[PDB]
Amino acid sequence: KYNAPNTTPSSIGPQIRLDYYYKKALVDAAKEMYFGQLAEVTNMPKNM
Amino acid sequence: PALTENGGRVNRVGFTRIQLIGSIKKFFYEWTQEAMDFDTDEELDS
Repeated sequence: KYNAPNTTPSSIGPQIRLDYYYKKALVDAAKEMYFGQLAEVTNMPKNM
Repeated sequence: PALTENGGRVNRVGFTRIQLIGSIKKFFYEWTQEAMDFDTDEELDS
């Protein structure tokens, strides 16, 4: 008959899957890099 | 049923017939589109 939302039970009976799951997720873009680019590198040898 | 040489109207018999009688006498369900669509079992109609 009717399919009232699960809290109000459907006429046919219990309902299992009430939601559709969107596979693709949301991420956050990495903050752009500023100070790291400008740098000089001096190698420090081991055992010293 | 006896008889005799003379014969004549002696043994008359009859017959009958009986009657019978009969008769012929004599359910639905409804559903909503929202019910079939948003259901988990897509073979619910079947």
